[PDB]
Amino acid sequence: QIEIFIDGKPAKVDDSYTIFQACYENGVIVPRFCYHERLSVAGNCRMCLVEVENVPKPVAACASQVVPGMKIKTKSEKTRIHRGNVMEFLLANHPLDCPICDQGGECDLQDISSVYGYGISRYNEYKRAVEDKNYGPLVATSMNRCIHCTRCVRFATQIAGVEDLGKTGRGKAAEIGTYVEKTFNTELSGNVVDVCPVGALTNAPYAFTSRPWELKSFYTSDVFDTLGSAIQVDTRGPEIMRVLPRIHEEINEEWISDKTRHAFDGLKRQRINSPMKRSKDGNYEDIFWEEAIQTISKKCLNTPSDQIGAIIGEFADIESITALKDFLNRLDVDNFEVRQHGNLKVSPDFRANYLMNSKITGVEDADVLLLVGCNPRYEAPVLNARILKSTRKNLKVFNIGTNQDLNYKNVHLGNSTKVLKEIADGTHPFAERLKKAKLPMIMVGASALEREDGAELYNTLKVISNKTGVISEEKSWNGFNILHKEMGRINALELGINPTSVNKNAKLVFILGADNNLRPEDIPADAFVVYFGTHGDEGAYYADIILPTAAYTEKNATWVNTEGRVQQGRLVVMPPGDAREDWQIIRALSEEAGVPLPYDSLEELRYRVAELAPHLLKYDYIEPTIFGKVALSAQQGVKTTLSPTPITDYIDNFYMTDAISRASVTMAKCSTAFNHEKFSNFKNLAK
Amino acid sequence: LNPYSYEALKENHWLVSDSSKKNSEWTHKSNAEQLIAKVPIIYVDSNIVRCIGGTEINAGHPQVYIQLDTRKHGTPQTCKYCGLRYAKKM
Amino acid sequence: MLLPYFEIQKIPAKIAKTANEKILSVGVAQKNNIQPKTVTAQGQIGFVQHPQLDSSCQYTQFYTPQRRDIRGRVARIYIQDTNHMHDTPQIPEGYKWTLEFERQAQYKTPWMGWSFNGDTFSKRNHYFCTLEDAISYCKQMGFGYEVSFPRSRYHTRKSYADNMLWPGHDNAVDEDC
Amino acid sequence: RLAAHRKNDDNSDSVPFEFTPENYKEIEKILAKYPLKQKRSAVMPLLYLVQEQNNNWVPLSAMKKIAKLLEMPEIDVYEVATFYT
Amino acid sequence: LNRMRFITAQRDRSRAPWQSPKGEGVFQGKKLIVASNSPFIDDMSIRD
Amino acid sequence: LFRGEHALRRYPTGEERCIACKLCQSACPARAITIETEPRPDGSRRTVRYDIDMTKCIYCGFCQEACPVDAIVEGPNYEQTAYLHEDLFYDKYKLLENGDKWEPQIARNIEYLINQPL
Amino acid sequence: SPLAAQLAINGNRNAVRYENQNRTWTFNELDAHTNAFAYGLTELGWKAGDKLLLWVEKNHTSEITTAQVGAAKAGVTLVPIYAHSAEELEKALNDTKAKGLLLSPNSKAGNSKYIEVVNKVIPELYNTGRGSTLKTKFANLQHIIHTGFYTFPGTYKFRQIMVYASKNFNTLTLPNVELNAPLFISGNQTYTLKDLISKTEENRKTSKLNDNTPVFVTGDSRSPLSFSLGILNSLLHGNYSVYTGAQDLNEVGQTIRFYDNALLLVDGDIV
Amino acid sequence: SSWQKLIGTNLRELRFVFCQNSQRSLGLRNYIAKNYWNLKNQNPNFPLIVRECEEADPYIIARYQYGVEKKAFAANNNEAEIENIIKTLVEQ
Ligand code: SF4
Ligand code: SF4
Ligand code: SF4
Ligand code: SF4
Ligand code: FES
Ligand SMILES: [Zn+2]
Repeated sequence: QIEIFIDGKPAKVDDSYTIFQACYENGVIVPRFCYHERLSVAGNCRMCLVEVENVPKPVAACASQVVPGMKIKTKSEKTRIHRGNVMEFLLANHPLDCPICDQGGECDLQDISSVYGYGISRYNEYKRAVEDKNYGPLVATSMNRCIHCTRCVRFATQIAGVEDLGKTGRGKAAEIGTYVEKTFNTELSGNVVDVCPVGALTNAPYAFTSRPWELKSFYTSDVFDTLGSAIQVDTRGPEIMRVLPRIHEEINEEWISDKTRHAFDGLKRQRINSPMKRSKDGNYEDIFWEEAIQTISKKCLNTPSDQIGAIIGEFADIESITALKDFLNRLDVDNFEVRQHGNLKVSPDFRANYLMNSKITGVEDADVLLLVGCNPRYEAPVLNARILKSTRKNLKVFNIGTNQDLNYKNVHLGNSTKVLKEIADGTHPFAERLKKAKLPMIMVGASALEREDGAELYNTLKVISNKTGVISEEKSWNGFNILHKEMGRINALELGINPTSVNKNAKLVFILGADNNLRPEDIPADAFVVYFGTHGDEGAYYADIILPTAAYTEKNATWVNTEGRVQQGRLVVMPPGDAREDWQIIRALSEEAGVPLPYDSLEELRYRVAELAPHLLKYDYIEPTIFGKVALSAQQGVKTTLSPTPITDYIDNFYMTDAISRASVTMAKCSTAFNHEKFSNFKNLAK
Repeated sequence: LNPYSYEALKENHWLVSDSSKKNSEWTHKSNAEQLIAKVPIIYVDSNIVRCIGGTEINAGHPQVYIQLDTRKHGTPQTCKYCGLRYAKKM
Repeated sequence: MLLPYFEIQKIPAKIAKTANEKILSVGVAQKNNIQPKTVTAQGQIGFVQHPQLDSSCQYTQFYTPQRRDIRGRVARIYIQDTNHMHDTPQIPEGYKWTLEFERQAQYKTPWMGWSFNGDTFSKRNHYFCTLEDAISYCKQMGFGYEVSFPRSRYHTRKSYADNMLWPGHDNAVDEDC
Repeated sequence: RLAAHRKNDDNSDSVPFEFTPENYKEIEKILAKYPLKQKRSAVMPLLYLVQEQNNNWVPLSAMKKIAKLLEMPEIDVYEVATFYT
Repeated sequence: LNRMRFITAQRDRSRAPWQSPKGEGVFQGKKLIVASNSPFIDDMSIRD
Repeated sequence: LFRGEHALRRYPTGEERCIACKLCQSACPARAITIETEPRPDGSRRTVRYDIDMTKCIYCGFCQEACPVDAIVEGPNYEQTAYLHEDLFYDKYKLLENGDKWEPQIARNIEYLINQPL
Repeated sequence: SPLAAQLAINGNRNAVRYENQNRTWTFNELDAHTNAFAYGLTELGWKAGDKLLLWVEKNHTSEITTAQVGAAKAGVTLVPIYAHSAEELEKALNDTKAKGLLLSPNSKAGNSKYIEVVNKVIPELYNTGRGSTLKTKFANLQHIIHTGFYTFPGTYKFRQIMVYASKNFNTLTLPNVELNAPLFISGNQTYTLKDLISKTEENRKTSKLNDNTPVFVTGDSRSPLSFSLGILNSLLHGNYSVYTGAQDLNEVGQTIRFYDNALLLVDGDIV
Repeated sequence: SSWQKLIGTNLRELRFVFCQNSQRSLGLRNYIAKNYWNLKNQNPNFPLIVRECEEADPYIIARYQYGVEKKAFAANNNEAEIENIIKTLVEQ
């Protein structure tokens, strides 16, 4: 705690601050190009130079600590001269590219020049020219605009964990990038664009299409991965133009994965825009809403209760599942699955059963992490970056299952389920390794829990946790975590739907937008299928009736995070064509079926939700639970027999994991450009 | 060659190509692509060339500088304002 | 200004009057119980509140013979900071609260492919210096509100000396393989 | 000189490189000259060794081999070999 | 007279409808079998 | 300097001068210019839509001053009287043919105007 | 073990180069990868005497070589097969009574891919439950491992059967490399490690090889002669091996022009 | 004791909603923390949903066939009266 002076006003800061940090906290804005709040401190540019008395040379605000009693004069003429000189040197070799540069209208170079520069040039010689490089279909390069700020190199090294970028050469002829012709293939690759202050690196799908001033922005959350990444959607009229990350510091920090950023263009094609009916020969005809609802209502009134089933889709929100559950309960139906295998063997009795009890930030708190059938590099790239940051700070990672090329170091305990049995039964060194750890943490992927012995694996994991001390009241620590793969499954668990209640033979199936893991043998050949959906890749080919619905960006809904956080997805554009809201369709069908539901707007539906579970009305919040040890208690006499089969992951192609991503053009381009290069049957022993 | 193949996309800035160049009279409402393709490559002696798109300043486009010292010798480069293409002489 | 009256900060409880809400009276009571009693800029839990079409909503000018759709709408109140594309804009953001209304109809008329709004309202956003001002405006004009609270980047220790650290003794053996 | 890798048929990835046993003894001596955790400090000497045994120039494959030997990224070897004239 | 080509393209810029199967088709149980409409090549299923 | 009917110009090679920078769209006080851009398959950035509502335009010339490649201009023509309101919805075909018809006079005038500072 | 001889001294030297995959390994990398393969087989209850059929095309040079050395380390017998129809594959499975089958799914056999032929021969693979053992008409068949990219029910990927064992926390063991253990059944003749080593040294003496001449193996590398003069020769003596499977002689010549006195093998036959 | 051995064919779900720390939900919280596994073992398939919120009132919601619900207020109820309330709820 020391006293400094900024433009004559005394202020109190901490002795560990830099001048830039003190100025920003005191409301003073200092121009900068190379400093970033999350990367290491570099002082290559000199735009943050300020003037301090008794110090002859200008001092870089970002790379200099504060001194007790010092005075910073950011409004003196000397500071103006320093900024003008630095801006002049920066613009001496910059190309006249603003009309063709995608950074125009949001370039920090432009704004800083306008506000702080001299305002005119005197350089009258040839500028340097740099040949462009090819980094892939996601990043476009125009290297005449680079100012050698090292932000991309520092981001790649310290955040992405990849070591492909650098600075080769010397003097003015030095160049930023890879030495050889190599693509910048990685998850979180597009993030580097947001880091680069100039148009040197640009969003290749978002090439030439838009300008910053003709866009309207909305705040929402992502559903492509079970981490509810906070995102900003920029649109122009009825067209969504781009997706950017936001700041949360508890989710995704500042960063989003490439699927979150780019797979939104799968909403522009393969869309279902009107209700349809399929004939016996397979012909599809567009019909009215009234006719479709009347047909389904007749089927509901005629079909026996035991022959009715449902499938819950990957992108199913709380309101839709509440509506369907209430309607089928009114119809005396308690089965919400018809698929024989692939069901999660987790009881929805307690919230701690199926949630991330240590939250996303828990990777920073734990010292030993054990992945069981989990591949964070593909299932949660931002969580993978967080784990990498933590492993740089004394976090040890062990893995049971398929060995993966994580950008950090992990110890392979084994491949099959025999390692887990050895750990649970003792006589394995990892039991003592867990016992000596301060805060042990176990992350089991949801995929490993749809094994035919998923319940036995769950019981074995509970036994291991209770024996080692992953769950302990003395430490007030709950290290048991499940990394889910579908948002709809999380919402169904939160509402209280048992995933293991399966109708063996159903003659009337409501498919609420489920396309993954769908095979023709699951649905009987003599059944009646009603598919609620937005895309026509799968499920729409099983359906006698197809009802168009609204995507996640086309409705106001509530989504539960994989750590238990309740979030609002907000309407950005109305659903195309004749599509309708899921709960509105279900309510209309219930009214036409003689069992109307007691809600007519979103407010009354949320009142019903509050009747079911109040915690779903608290947004951007996680409700604490005090039943962790009761829920995860190692029960006596429960089966713990595991098949001698290796534990694998569920993702082959990262860029295409669902209908929206499958209907995307940039995802197909990324697949074509990166799948052959990223595929390997051997471990990269360098990392 | 398939315009959707890996090689064609990679050597076309990851865009679907059009050798006939006749899709642009509908998509872009003009035949400028054909006309600019009718102009041959200009061979320059030095390693860098300056383009202004005309005989004088303000008649054309802002001064731009194009590098001709490429990783592969003699690879032509295109001005990003005007469609003219240049290559280093031999 | 961003950081600065009790009634404006008070969130009224819901009273069920519709038959549907009379059916779900337990849910209404639970929502009244769990929702925050008062709203302040220091809150962390966002919330949705219905419009209060009592005597207090008399100051609206948007209830005309041709317009019966503006009053009773639910706005969104949040802070919109500078995006992740630049750091030093000439006009900075994040110094005010934004009240926003969701779109109601957007299409393209076919004669020239021209973008058209089916609802002239909600085209632009409304800006207030304080959250209390936005909530007071909503209460005056008979609007409900979805209040969400800002998320800010944490403070961290930065120094150039962190770039040059001793790796340690060569004898530091890692027993974790 | 160009601060990038020129496309050359005789300087591709298929071009083989391997240190001689005498150069391997020199390599172990050089690594003995430096601390255990600072093997990358031997990048500059080893480069000379390459330039000794391959006609006064350093091929790309030799730089990849050096990167593998010193347990350092190839990009750092690229930067070191390009920085110094 | 060719107004529909312009209208359809403007509609398809932001919402391209899914082409429904027409006429008699091939059935495997209840699923209807058609060829994919992707112009991109799934090279990882033909590569080796 | 007379501000008449709008036109889109070309380089002497026949290439479009307009690079879809959207400066003219934001410069318009009447919001009469609508632009949409896609990358042309050869890679250059060009407009897929460039239209001006001539019933919204105030004929102020702010757009031709904003253009940095002299692509959009106001020509000398004033005899543009139309019988239908739809004849005044100018699309890219109309502006391009206006430029291709009025190019000599526009070139002469712009040549003199350019030489004036010199 | 003899196969670790080059590991004893100068394990940093380059051992093998896969030209078709642009992959170069040192002796340490090759040893680690083959150890991972052996450990992965051992974890799945593979003992001495188990048979592993190989139905793999030429482009998977590294996979084949790693499988061969891992089979040598783990004590399981390797048996290559050459099938072009469902009947041939069924006959091979019946004759060998193999416990596993390592294959490349995208390879062509007539008009159908390898994975399609496998599913035709074994109709139980499609309906096999997730994480459950195989229940086929074949007695000892337990594992279908493929080198491909996607996931097929009832089968496992090649990378999912690799256990990169650690210095600590390792509870497995690897049996000693026995010289008399069978390793290769091609053309109704059995081949153990001792016979392969003898063939290696005899061909070295006849063709005038030493520790300096590289060896270019092209085409199919499953032949015992290719194994003897390739990776086995590299492990025994330190010669450089270059695998150029599924490349025509023009590309092979363009690669071999960089080497001096290279000995070229085509489909296990000296050219 | 015999009431909890078998769940009636009309009962479909027993949902418990209460508070984490309020003295109002003290009895129901303690009852759930002590007798959950006793009911779960005898009915391994029957759902027993437990949800808690910061200020929620204690409720024991019983759901029957055809979507019939019967919600009972369980505030300031000790172990015996919670037992009796649940017994009566599972009795109709
Ligand atoms: S990066 Fe682009 S917009 Fe920014 S000043 Fe440079 S050329 Fe102009
Ligand atoms: S390409 Fe851009 S972000 Fe990267 S170092 Fe250059 S100026 Fe900085
Ligand atoms: S101002 Fe000129 S260069 Fe820019 S979008 Fe308009 S016509 Fe094109
Ligand atoms: S002359 Fe003025 S009003 Fe007319 S289009 Fe140009 S900028 Fe708009
Ligand atoms: S911002 Fe301080 S030197 Fe770059
Ligand atoms: Zn030019």
